[PDB]
Amino acid sequence: KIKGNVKWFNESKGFGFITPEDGSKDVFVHFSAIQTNGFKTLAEGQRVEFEITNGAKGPSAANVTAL
Amino acid sequence: SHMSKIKGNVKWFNESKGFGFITPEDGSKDVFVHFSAIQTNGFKTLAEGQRVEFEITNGAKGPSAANVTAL
Repeated sequence: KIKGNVKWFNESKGFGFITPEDGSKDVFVHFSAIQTNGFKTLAEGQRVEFEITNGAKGPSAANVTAL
Repeated sequence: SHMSKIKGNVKWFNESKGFGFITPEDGSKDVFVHFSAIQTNGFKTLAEGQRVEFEITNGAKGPSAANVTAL
């Protein structure tokens, strides 16, 4: 439900961060959130849409889809 | 890989959860830092804007900090 860009992602460890478009704080994303359709990874800079959930790492991204 | 440590300023750091990002001095992309990389004695944390010295691992894709010391 909100839009952002992948700031940083590590493939093997299975996590990264997304910068929301509204300029609010970066949110954690786990590979299990990535809706695909192949490699569960995200490229630095990629535009995504996601929902915020309250997880072990604080505000986190759920249901992450490519834009 | 790197000739030496480099310097930077902490971009943001969640002091309770123990992770954040460092902006390197050299203009390259922000580097992820977890509390376990912090060398400081005691409760391991960083403050936003804090000056640090550190090593980088994984530079091109998902770079992470190692050996982080407060300047």
